[PDB]
Amino acid sequence: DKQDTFIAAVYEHAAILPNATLTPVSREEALALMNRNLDILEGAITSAADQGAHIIVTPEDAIYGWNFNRDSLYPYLEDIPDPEVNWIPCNNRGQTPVQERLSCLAKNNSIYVVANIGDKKPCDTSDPQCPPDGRYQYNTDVVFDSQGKLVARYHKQNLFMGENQFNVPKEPEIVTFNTTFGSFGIFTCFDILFHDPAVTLVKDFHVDTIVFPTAWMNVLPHLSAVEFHSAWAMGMRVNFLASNIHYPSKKMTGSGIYAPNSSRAFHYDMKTEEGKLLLSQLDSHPSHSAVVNWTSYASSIEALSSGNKEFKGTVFFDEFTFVKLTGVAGNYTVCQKDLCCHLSYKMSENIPNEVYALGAFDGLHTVEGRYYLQICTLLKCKTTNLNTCGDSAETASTRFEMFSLSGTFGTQYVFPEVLLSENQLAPGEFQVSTDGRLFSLKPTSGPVLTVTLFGRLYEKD
Ligand SMILES: *[C@@H]1O[C@H](CO)[C@@H](O[C@@H]2O[C@H](CO)[C@@H](O)[C@H](O)[C@H]2NC(C)=O)[C@H](O)[C@H]1NC(C)=O
Ligand SMILES: *[C@@H]1O[C@H](CO)[C@@H](O)[C@H](O)[C@H]1NC(C)=O
Ligand SMILES: *[C@@H]1O[C@H](CO)[C@@H](O)[C@H](O)[C@H]1NC(C)=O
Ligand SMILES: *[C@@H]1O[C@H](CO)[C@@H](O)[C@H](O)[C@H]1NC(C)=O
Ligand SMILES: *[C@H]1O[C@H](CO)[C@@H](O)[C@H](O)[C@H]1NC(C)=O
Repeated sequence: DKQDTFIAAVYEHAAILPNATLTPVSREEALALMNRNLDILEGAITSAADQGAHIIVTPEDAIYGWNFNRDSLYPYLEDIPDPEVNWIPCNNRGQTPVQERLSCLAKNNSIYVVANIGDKKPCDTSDPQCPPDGRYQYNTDVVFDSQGKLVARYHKQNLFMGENQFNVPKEPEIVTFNTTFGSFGIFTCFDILFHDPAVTLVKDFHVDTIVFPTAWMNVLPHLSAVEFHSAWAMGMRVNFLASNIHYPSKKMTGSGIYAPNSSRAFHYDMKTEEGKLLLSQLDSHPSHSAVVNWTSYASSIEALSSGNKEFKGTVFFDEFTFVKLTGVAGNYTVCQKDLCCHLSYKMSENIPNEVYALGAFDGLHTVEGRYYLQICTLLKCKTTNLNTCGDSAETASTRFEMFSLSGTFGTQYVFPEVLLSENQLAPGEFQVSTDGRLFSLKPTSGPVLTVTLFGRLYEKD
């Protein structure tokens, strides 16, 4: 009974956290908490369904929060079976009340629900990987169809540092589920930065859409949630439904609905403590650019400047090679090892006290994650001191008339980011060519913070 379009929802949830204790709570108390969160999510699910939604994603850790060790978490966990068990928790019919409730919300509102809860998998002592305390504990995405049937279960593969209360699956779980409105894949938060499963789902299973529960700490200039999540969508050419936690206190905010060509809806709010429901109609099999050769253009030309005054700047603990942008227009090129970044630009006007720089990085990131990068970035320097180029910067005043950025990337996996002052996306104000140029389509609707090509060489990790 296939459909050409569908309405997506994502909910940015202000989580109710458990009270702290020095000793593990009872299963009855842990449920109490989870139900209070569930009461809220029910609000979002009811509303979204009442607005035509076919699926809704809720965030990671949205039901019990993120402050845990292995034991304090345990009473919140449930044993979550393989969808292949072929089971509708609402109907049948106890020891899995969270799953029952989720299944009922999906059924009573006739809507796919996607949530993050915790799975426990008690293991045998024969299993050499079995933890001393007798069980695996996984961070677990679950999906329920509009019948309430469990159709997907993904265990998070790439844990962030601090997630000591969870285990890493022995093997990467490549999890999909199909619908009348397309083929979906799923992964969680920090997974987006790695090859398994996120890349494989797209490259090898050809999913139309990704659902993506998350709790994401915003790190400028390149990893604000909305900024990076939408760029991934665009780079991998998929619909992308990012449901983030709302917790400004920890720089967590940035949910949205992204299509290959543009953001469709986004929310970023650091000023209040209320959550947010987003909606947008999408195409089941979404329209996208044909395959991009990212090095094609940048390798066909000679350097746009030389005798450069280059310098080192620290962008998120990585040492880039920069060059100041002097004119109100200009063309520059900057290299580092195998990467050459080419920028042509023209500003709307020169804001006197705002410096921009074009930067190149080719190397291994190591802080709070070990992964290999290649990056071209135009960015606004925090201050007029060039030692601050690469440091986090909230706001700007310099609009741009045009830009065109490209690099000699040795990866086919590059993600085009653009971010405007006050952490605003620039939907449909740019596009990517077949040969790897990221170029403006018009004058920017606001001041620019960065325009970046975020490359990623998964093998060199
Ligand atoms: C619906 O999704 C299923 C996955 O359940 C798709 O089947 C996979 O297709 C990929 C890519 O063609 C194959 O490499 C896999 O072998 C298939 N599944 C598995 C589990 O390995 C199916 O193509 C989708 N339905 C369509 C296109 O109508
Ligand atoms: C949901 O559906 C079940 C089906 O039996 C119904 O009995 C229950 O009262 C409903 N609960 C909610 C929260 O809608
Ligand atoms: C991209 O273009 C370059 C020439 O600029 C070529 O050598 C390279 O093989 C191309 N890559 C692909 C995947 O077509
Ligand atoms: C470089 O920029 C100048 C203006 O600064 C422009 O006229 C020229 O055509 C550009 N060359 C390119 C993009 O190769
Ligand atoms: C935690 O929960 C109890 C009720 O279960 C509430 O009355 C109390 O105020 C809360 N504790 C703190 C420190 O806020």
